[PDB]
Amino acid sequence: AYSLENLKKISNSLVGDQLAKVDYFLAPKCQIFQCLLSIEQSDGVELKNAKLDLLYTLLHLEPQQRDIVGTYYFDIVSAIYKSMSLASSFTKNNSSTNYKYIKLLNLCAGVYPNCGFPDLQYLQNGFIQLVNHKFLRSKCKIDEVVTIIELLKLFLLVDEKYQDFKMAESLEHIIVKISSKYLDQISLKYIVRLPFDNKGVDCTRAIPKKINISNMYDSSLLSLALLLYLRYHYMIPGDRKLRNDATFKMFVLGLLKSNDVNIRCVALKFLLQPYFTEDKKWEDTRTLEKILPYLVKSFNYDPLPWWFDPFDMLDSLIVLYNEITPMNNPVLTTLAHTNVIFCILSRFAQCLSLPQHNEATLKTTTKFIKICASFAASDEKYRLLLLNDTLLLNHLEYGLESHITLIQDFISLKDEIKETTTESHSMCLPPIYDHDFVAAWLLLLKSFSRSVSALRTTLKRNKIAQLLLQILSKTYTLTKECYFAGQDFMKPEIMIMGITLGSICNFVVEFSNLQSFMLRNGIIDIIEKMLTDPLFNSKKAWDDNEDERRIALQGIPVHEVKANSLWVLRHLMYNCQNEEKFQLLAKIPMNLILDFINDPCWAVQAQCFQLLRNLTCNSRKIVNILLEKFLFEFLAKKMRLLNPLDTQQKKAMEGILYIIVNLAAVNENKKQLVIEQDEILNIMSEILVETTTDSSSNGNDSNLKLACLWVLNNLLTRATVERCRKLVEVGLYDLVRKNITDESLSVREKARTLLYHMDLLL
Amino acid sequence: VLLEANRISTSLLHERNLLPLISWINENKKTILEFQARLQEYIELLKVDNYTDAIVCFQRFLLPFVKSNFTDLKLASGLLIFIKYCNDKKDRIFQHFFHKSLPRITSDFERYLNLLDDQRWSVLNDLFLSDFYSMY
Amino acid sequence: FTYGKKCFTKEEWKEQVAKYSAMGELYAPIEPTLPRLLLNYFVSMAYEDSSIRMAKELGFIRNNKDIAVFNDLYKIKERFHIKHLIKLGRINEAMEEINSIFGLEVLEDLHFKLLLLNLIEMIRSHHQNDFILNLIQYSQNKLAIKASSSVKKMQELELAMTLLLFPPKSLQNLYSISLRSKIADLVNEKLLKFIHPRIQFEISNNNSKFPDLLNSDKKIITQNFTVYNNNLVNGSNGTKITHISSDQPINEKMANSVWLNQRAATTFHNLENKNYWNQTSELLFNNYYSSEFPYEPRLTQIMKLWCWCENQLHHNQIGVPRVEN
Amino acid sequence: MDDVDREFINCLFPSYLLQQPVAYDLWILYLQHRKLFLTRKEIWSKLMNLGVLGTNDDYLIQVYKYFYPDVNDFTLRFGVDIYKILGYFLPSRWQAQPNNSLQLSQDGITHLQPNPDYVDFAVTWANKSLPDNKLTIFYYEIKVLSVTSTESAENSNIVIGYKLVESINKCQKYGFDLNVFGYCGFDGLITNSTEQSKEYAKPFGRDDVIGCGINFIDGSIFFTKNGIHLGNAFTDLNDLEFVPYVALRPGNSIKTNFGLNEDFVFDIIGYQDKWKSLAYEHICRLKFLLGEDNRFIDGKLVRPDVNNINNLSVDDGSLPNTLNVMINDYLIHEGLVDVAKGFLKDLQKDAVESKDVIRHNERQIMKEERMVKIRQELRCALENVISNTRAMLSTLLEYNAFGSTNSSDPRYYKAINFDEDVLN
Amino acid sequence: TVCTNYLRPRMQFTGYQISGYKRYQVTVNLKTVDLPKKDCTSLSPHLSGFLSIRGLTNQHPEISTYFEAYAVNHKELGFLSSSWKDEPVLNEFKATDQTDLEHWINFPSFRQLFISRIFSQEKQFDNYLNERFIFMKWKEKFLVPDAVDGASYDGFYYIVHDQVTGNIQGFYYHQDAEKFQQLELVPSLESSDCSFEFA
Repeated sequence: AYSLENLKKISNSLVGDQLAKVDYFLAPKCQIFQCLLSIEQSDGVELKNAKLDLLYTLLHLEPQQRDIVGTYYFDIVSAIYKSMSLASSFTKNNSSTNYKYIKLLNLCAGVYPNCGFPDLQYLQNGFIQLVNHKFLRSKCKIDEVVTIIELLKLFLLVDEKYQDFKMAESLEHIIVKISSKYLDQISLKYIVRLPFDNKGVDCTRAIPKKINISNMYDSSLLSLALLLYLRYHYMIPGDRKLRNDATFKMFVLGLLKSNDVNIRCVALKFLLQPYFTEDKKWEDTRTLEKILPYLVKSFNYDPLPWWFDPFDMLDSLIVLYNEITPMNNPVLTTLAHTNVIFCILSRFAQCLSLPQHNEATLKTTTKFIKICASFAASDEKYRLLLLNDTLLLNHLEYGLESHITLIQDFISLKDEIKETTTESHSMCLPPIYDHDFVAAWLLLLKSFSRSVSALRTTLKRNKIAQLLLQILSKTYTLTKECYFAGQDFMKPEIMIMGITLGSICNFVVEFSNLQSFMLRNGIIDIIEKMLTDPLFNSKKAWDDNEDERRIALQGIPVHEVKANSLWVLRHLMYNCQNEEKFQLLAKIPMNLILDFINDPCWAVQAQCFQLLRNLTCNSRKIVNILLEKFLFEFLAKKMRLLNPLDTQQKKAMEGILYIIVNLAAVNENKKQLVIEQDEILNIMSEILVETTTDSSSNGNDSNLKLACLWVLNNLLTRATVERCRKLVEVGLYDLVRKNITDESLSVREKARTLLYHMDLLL
Repeated sequence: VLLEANRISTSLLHERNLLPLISWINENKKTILEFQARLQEYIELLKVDNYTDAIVCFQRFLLPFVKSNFTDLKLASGLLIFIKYCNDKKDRIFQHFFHKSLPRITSDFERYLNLLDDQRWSVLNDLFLSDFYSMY
Repeated sequence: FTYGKKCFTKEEWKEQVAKYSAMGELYAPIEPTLPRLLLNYFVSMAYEDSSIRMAKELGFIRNNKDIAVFNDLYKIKERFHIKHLIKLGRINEAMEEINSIFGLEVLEDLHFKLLLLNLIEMIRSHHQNDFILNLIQYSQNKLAIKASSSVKKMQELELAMTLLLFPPKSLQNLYSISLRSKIADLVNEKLLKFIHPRIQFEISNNNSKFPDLLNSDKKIITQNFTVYNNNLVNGSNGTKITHISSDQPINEKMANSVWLNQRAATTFHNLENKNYWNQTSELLFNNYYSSEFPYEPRLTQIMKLWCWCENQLHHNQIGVPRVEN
Repeated sequence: MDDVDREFINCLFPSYLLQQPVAYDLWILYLQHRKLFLTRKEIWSKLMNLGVLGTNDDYLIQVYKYFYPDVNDFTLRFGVDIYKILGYFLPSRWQAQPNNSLQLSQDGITHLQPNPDYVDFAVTWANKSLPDNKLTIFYYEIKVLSVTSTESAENSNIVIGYKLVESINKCQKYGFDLNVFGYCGFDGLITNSTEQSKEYAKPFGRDDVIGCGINFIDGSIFFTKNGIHLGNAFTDLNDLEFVPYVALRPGNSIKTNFGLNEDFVFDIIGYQDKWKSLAYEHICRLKFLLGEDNRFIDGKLVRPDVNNINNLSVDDGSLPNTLNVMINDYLIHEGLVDVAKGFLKDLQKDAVESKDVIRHNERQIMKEERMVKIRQELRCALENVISNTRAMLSTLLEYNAFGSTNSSDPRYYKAINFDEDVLN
Repeated sequence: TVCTNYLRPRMQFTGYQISGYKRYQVTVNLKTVDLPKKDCTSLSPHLSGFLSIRGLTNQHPEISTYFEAYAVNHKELGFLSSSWKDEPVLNEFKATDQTDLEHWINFPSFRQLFISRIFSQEKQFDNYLNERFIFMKWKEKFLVPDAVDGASYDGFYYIVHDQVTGNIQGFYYHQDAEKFQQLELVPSLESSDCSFEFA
């Protein structure tokens, strides 16, 4: 606890011995800390190094030793973050001291990450200055290079939820100044069908020879610089960027075949980021075809960096081509043609049936379940292929029952748990260890439920429906009664609810057996309870008792549940008589539906409008109820505000147009009422004018054209002649006549028959 | 009588948990019970923290038995070290629900366990019983 | 009693050699690449005088200052000193020297072997009852926790203790002196692998004229050790799909993590259980060349290969004349 | 042998072959026909002026291209019949059949299609065969580029693979016989599977690229599709000579690649390097005198009953001692006496049986110094190890030698390029 | 994914099926419809619905079955059965080429559109959705309410559809039948749009 002679001996008597290390944390010897981590801006440069070495040695404990020592360890770590004055003088300290301090900081962030580190900007400034001054001018020393390596490693770990420009510039300069030494190793011979160095064609299916980096420091620097540059560069404007260059792209493709695993992983990440970020890049199947073999080959290397995850990228690619262009998945075809789909399915089956599980195996199984759900998203082939097993459904029910049992056990023991866990963890409680597993199972079930054949022959069980209802009720009750666990415990369960409502909304549709089952067991009551909660319906008020609940659950995103609730209600009223209509309206009155009409989420608006359509769909009474419940300019304003270039917004627009269609058929009075209003006629005129040459406004769509033509058809004894003449005067005869030349047979036939009827009546 | 002595020895092995009054096996084999009995004495003495007598008996009664069997001596010597480690609401709530453990506020030896199972008493008594029966 | 397939004569073998001996010259009957091999061997085994003289002979030495720079760069003196200390028997001093000259990173497995060798050294020194108690205390304090990580380490522990309680076979082996030399060679190779990257950087960054004697530039090397396995996700299996072969629910076949509350403030990613795939694949081809076969005296492995080739020729009834002198 | 020669070699022959112990023969061929012969582009231009780089021109014009990186521009913007002459004995082209039954481009590579004016299969095989005792890996590729427009958008009528060299009516009628190892492209079946192994792969289609490789260490034939490697198809096929073999129906057509002037798609070099690394790991993971060979009698070699002939190893310390003796003798032979004296001093210092090495070395040094003094006042046993190691590796490759008492164990000696790997 | 005027999700069809000398009643109710507009690789059915018939054998007055349907678009779904893939889902639609040609030729629209000549000229076709006629195949899967009377349904239909009027013609085919059993359907009329969407 004194001069260097003592500290060096203590350090040399503390290497690899956990017993003395954990003994130093006991009361008689804790006095060493009062001198060890109280480092002023004095006392030589050897003393600082010795103290930092001693701190690094002491804090090196295996996890069970950490459990033995207790909270004093984390108190020491917090004191390291908050009461050490070396980050501020980073530019003034000696290089070796900086290296040792950064290594200590890396260990501290790796052992106890939740504790806040308040001095990042000093380190960013020091890093930028150091690299921009010393490194790029080649007047560098060994410790400075290693310090840059450590700083990059530390910066990589940050969560992140003007100096950015300087950091991006420094990183790109690093990348160029290190890679320029190796560009002359690129080689690629190819044959193109119709001198050299033209580079006319690079769609040749082959990639250059491997590129090997001899220097290890160069390997580390290149890898970490590429990773962090990937983190920053898209928020930086300008032209002639690094990502868009051709020689660099060839360099990275060559790097794919290297030996360093980190190099291969970072090359894969750099090459695959544009698909998720850049737009229209998804129509570049050649690059995916020439890349995918290495992404597949990456599953086999044992020591993998923590920032790499082949499962997640493969799942993201599959989800991208499922979501944007279904019925054609180049990843799925490329995988199925080359036996790897079967290997994945077999490994899923093997992992599902191990004799003994633990945490790691549970996570692996969760990943496999998610990827298998991704396969069966938009292809009946894999749906039936997975369902030919006749053993998945048992495991599905087992997992759902396990989660239900855990939730029941928690809700039963609510009072005792709250009483014994309110002083230390008042609103900070970990989530249940089962959330991801049941989430993956629910995704798989939702993917299965899209095929009507499966809904009618192999998913025609009652246990599934009962379990779904139980999960919904239990999760909402847990939200209601146990709001003392904060957001960290609450967010996963709300996610589960959002997934399960969407999985239900397929079972409840018509021409499915289980609709009567769900109606008998009362989904409407549960949805009615959820729709009046002030946590969901934002046009209500909280009582005097719920203030703690509101402040505990203020910052949680809840719109999937609202959208799926309205979705289920829509599916409940698809092609049904007036008895069920009036029953549901007796339970849920019109006020709630009209209250969900101005939500700031577009999906909620779309689902509300579609439900309104299906509600007024062939009903002479509910149209009167809706008309009384308000008048028309709201619909015109909605159609004017909504952007037809957006999928959900386009769905909302189609919903409103068909609401007008249903509105203009109840009686002649309604027909004249909708004829009288003039703005909507202007929207129809703006819709119909768009053609192949002019596809700017409203995107030149055919469904909207058919909807407008249907509106016009529904508008048809002298009053009818007057309306016909008014439509002719407003500029509709010319529009329908010019529609005869469109590119889709449906609108052509509808236009010709409408024109004939109009002329015949006129 | 044969049966009386057999029952007394079996009870002393089973009911009581002490090896003495096994002197017959100690002085009459002349034809693996001796080595097993000596090893059981060693382990029984080492179960209590006594060491010096354990070292003496190891050097005295197990040293000559090295030519035939060697692995069991290795296991015994390893136990001589590993004995100190092999043998012996909120936390229950956290373990059952979240699979997490709070810090305490302070601010694969399967072979060795097999060498300490109490079934060794039963198997040793069984071996003595079988030898005594087949020898009379 | 006779080979049978092909018994080369002396002239036939000489002709066979001269058929391909001409290829040595145009890759770098003389061998133009042997002086570099001699220098590599002299440096790797920490032979200071031989390395100095051989480097001087090739033109890399021009005065005493370059001698000092070479000896500092390749750490010949310190590695020789550590090797000599370990060989002599004094080992705690070897650990102190390693910690001082190089750093704690060299030891923060080889430390377990060093502690064992210390135990055998003190046992051997004692032979020239409380002594046993003191050694049991020492071992229980220092080696037990390290040995509790695998199985073979345990076997080392009870081998040591059976030797200790002894006043045989496979024990005179561990009581022999050559163990010291094997340990010293292991430490030497470990130190070379530890300090290679600094040598590379100093040769590259500085415009030095010294040669890289390890892993010449026209190759590739790395410090990691990776494994490639084919019994995993690949397209090498048939078009056949297995199926579930169990019925027990997963929850019936199933702690250690710690829950911490925090105290703008920056937080870091939690790496708790992110290598799950590696630990899970174990329940369902490695880069030895580049990562582990630049770090030996090249002449040693050439001799190994020559011996293996002669034996392989003998097994297959092909007879060739040997090498005499 | 300037770097220009190395560039010519690297430009001419396939890349993955130069890294095997067959490159010696290729260097021999080039040295024999040497008379015909940044700066990399200059050498490429010299090759193009008289050689093979350029343009078959009626409807399907082809042109060859090299990639060329502009390093200076990058740092500025972002900174702060020949093979007939050479005698190339590996296969390089298809063989035109005597009967006018199939049309192939003048190159024999660019386009192959059965003759329409001439249903029975039209079959052919490569021009050269594969010697079984020279290579370690061979690999060629095909790209189908037309389908009968009837089978499917993903189904062909091609049989591609190898044929065992020395009937053909069976090949014409069915597609194969007992001597063909191939990958049928209409049903996805391995030729002559007949072992319940009908689960190998799916049939290929319109733009698929297929490689048919043979590995001589395992003795196996495998196939790859579109880059991904399907597993071994046939096993235990050593000591046989094969030839590339194709069979087409009158609708299909293919384009071949043997690796001379185009890059592969599979990355064969990595697959070869894995085997090379495995072999290297397998190999390398008084009583020290090299006296006269005792097993010579009457001039003819006789063998003993002992299992091994070289008992040197690093466990007993015999190998380091023999190596030290050899190094000292080499040093003595070629000048360098002060280096030998320093080596003796270091050997003395390190040691605390090696005394025999010290005594022998000092005796040799004293003898050499005495001879030098006599020579002044009057007015190699180590190269042999490298030479003999190269010769024995060549011999083991020439006569097919067993792995270890079995004709199925891998023959690891094949995956060693001694000069390019061990000495450099 | 496109639906046309007369293939809307809820659109009825009525007519007759002529077997022997008798003709039984028929009724088709569409349930789900979607047809690709571009390259198609997935195996999701293009159409699905009900095929309730009545007036069959006396064992039951009426039987209802659920059927799935694939349209022909001259790419990867050509006229013959050779051009189709080999999948367990599609293998119920496949028969020999000669019988496919003989069945196709009896339609007075397949002729007006025009052995290997048809395959050769198929590739010239373009934008099947902008055509007067659409060809497709229907196959039964199971019984509607049961999920029985001696009537087999292991054959498939040969539907042709006229877009401007809505007419549906076609022949039934199975190995053990009279090989010519035909059916004709009419639109059988509608001013409202109750629509759903799978999630």
